[PDB]
Amino acid sequence: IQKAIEENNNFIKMAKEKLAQKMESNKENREAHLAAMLERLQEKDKHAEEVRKNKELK
Amino acid sequence: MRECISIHVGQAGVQIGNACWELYCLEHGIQPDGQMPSDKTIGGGDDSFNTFFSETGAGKHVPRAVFVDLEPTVIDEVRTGTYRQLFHPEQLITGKEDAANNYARGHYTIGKEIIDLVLDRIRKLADQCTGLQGFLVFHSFGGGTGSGFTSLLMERLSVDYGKKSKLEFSIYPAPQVSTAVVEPYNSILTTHTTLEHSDCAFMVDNEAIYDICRRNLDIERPTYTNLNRLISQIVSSITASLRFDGALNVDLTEFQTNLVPYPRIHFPLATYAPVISAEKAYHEQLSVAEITNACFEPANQMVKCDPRHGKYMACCLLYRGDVVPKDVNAAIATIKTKRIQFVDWCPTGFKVGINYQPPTVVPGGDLAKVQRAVCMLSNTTAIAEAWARLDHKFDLMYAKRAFVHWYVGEGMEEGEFSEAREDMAALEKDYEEVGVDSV
Amino acid sequence: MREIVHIQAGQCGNQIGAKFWEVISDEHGIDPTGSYHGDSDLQLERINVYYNEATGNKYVPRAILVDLEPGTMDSVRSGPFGQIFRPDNFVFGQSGAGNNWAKGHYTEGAELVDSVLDVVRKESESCDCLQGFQLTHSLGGGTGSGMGTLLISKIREEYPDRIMNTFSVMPSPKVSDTVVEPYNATLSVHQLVENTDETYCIDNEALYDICFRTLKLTTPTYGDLNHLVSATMSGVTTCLRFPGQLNADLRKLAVNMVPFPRLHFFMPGFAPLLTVPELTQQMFDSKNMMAACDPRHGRYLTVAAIFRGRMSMKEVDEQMLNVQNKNSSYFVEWIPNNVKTAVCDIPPRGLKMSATFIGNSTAIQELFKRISEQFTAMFRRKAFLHWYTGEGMDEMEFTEAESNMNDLVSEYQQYQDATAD
Ligand SMILES: Nc1nc2c(ncn2[C@@H]2O[C@H](COP(=O)(O)OP(=O)(O)OP(=O)(O)O)[C@@H](O)[C@H]2O)c(=O)[nH]1
Ligand SMILES: Nc1nc2c(ncn2[C@@H]2O[C@H](COP(=O)(O)OP(=O)(O)O)[C@@H](O)[C@H]2O)c(=O)[nH]1
Ligand SMILES: [Ca+2]
Ligand SMILES: [Mg+2]
Ligand SMILES: [Mg+2]
Repeated sequence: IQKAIEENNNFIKMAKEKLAQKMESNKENREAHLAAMLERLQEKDKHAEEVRKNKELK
Repeated sequence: MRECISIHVGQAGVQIGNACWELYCLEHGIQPDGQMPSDKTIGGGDDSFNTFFSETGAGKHVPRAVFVDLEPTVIDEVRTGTYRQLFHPEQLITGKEDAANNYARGHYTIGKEIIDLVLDRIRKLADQCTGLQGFLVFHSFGGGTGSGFTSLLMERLSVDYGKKSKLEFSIYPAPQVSTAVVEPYNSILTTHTTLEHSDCAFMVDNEAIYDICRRNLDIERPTYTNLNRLISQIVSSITASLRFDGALNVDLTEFQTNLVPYPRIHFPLATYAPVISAEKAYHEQLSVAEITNACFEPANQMVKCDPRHGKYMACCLLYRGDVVPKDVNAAIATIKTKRIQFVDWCPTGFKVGINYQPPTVVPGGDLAKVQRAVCMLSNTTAIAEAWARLDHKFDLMYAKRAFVHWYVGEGMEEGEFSEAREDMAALEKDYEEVGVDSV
Repeated sequence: MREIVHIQAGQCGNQIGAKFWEVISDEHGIDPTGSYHGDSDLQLERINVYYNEATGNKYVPRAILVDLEPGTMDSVRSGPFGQIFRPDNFVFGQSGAGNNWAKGHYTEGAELVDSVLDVVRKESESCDCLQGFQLTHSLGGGTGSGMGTLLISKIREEYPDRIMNTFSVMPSPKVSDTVVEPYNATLSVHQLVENTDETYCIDNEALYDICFRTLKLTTPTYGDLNHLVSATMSGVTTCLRFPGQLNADLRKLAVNMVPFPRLHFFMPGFAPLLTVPELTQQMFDSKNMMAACDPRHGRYLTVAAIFRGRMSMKEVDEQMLNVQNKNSSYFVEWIPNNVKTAVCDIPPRGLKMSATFIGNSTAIQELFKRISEQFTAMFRRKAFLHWYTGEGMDEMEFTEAESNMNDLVSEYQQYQDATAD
């Protein structure tokens, strides 16, 4: 009966840890995906500032 | 004691839940306002129908059910429909933005925002139970909530309730009513994630139910309402041992012992008879022998596959209505000769149960009200054909990485696709190993 | 609950945008004063997708009218349904774009872009659950092509997790307004490839050939072309506006239609221009496509079919299976079940039954090859480049746009020649 208790608790523990691992890994990946999207849009804004500056120098 | 909590996830799960709970009320004489005049013990009791219904002091019989969807459209119809007074508002949980047929959105992006509320509401039902037996989770494979949120919920139920039993009713995708190209992806992902958290799963192939409505009920273009009323009859047959009592009644968990020889081999094939229109049932009573012989006709199966090309590891017959063992034994003896190959490590007997409560039909439906019905639950290697068809469609799209960006964009990795597919590959190999003769 | 914010920019965008609101207001039973005088509850069940509810049970379109000149927008306010738009949602300039993409994207349009974003946020902040945005514009002009692709980029910064849909009108020499149109189209495609989730290609060359050859119009006007656009836009948005379960919102449509993020340019189709077999056959014919591409010159990645009117769903199911079996060569094998069919009971105005076709076909490269050929025929001689370098651009940005659109065609060809085994 001690082995049955230990096996059930290990199942609960492994499941709780795998899920927290997945939810944390997923949170970082989605945030990294969104941070790369904004950085590309912000580099397009810097290129727009250089275009308007290049015209000012003409 | 022995209470059962039902959890209906996503559109398919919810709409099938509507069909099942309506059917249950008809079977137990419960009115749309929850009142049950035949129930004399007010406020509670230990009757067989209390495994599925709790009682309030005002005489209302409340389903032990939770309806969860990530959008409100489908559950709003429950909140305003015929049985709106049957459910307490806290049992109907909705979000605002669905999972867009994306497993990752149901398991992570959208589903993580409501999972704590759902588990809290499930806890409220469990606290009302004096001896909770387990959960019944109803969901589709193909939808983003049905697949993703169900996997997240099953994982969390294992944590919050240990090894307490969890049974699934899973809608396998069919192109005739499918709404998303990526349904093979969602199917493989949720099956891999739930496999170690589920004790027993009853797959319902929408194409098998579609063909049955077209062939046996003469419905030209079946709707979800056509499919769900048929699905609820099978669900009713499976749960009838929990909700009714009888001398010849065999508890579902006693069938489950025979149906699951190994933890991963837990997908019974269900077959139901008779499915017959009123026009054809008039002056044509189907005997115990006729409905039993229809259980071995592959066209009556809930999953398209050929058991004739597989091996049996278990065969359970669940009769309801006017059925006595003498007729059953006679009908079985006929079938054992005219039809059934077992694996060499399993006894060849048929496990029989009989609930004398006669079948019920929903008013305005297409099923005839018959005097006797039967659901066969068999464990056959042939059900692995349904995994093969689904795994083939997965491979076609994934070899080109088609649509995988919708999943990576929500935080998933390609490694989860390959890890899930390899689990299915091992599952197919497991179904082959159990069929090989011993040495 | 699931709201779409509509934006129309430039001359073409405001023109087809006004025609779009006139058609769907009629289908939803909305008069030019914003009141509901319909007869079916199916018209108001999903009315909040395109309409806000105001005081007096009024329905105000969730639309934002943008242009760098007041000429086109003044006629919208005076035309039919001109009083139904919110007066504050009119954002117009004075200088204009002069059919110059650089002017709409970098100089003139960037001075106005902030005042448009103020209206976008005001409409988005009151949304119960914003789906995303849809833009109507032309790619051959200046305001719709330049400031349109600019607005797309700026909105995607504040709403990166929302769907960006565009109804983009491709330029054609048969309806040519200027000569620098291949420059504006290539520069706009360069942006639409990166910052949109789904783009309907409304090709002017296809619209002209339909009016001339099929509709028998020797001198097609812009009003004749826009009648095809309104019927097409009404079709592709049917599943968004009426109760249903297939492609009922912008994201489920994208998930069904876009197997790879860059290949998100759809070929629209309409029929008729009458039985279910004939309606299905004409819907897959090249002469009914709103893009100048022969689908039998490529392969279908995904397809959305929409049938409208009272008909046999059993017959529609059989005819859609029939056309896929008899034409299986034109559907990629590595995407099973890539054709989805929706049925709506409410037909368009003046038809017993109609069909709308949304296709992601690799034959769309014929459209991008034509614009790339008109682009390289001018860029190799540096023609008209002073219109753009004068605003601050350089030849590098032109080459990058050319290379990106040529990569789009290569990618469409890659999946056309891909096999299952
Ligand atoms: N048998 C049956 N199948 C259904 C029903 N509703 C949807 N389906 C099937 O379920 C799959 C789609 O999943 P849904 O349940 O609609 O999706 P969902 O769980 O709500 O997830 P999202 O809407 O993407 O957030 C398709 O295979 C449909 O054919 C139903 O009422 N009965
Ligand atoms: N179908 C259609 N095309 C148009 C319409 N108006 C302009 N166009 C096309 O749009 C291009 C010119 O863009 P335009 O809208 O005038 O530039 P903008 O005002 O700066 O956005 C040309 O290639 C025309 O063919 C219209 O009402 N209908
Ligand atoms: Ca009681
Ligand atoms: Mg849903
Ligand atoms: Mg113009």
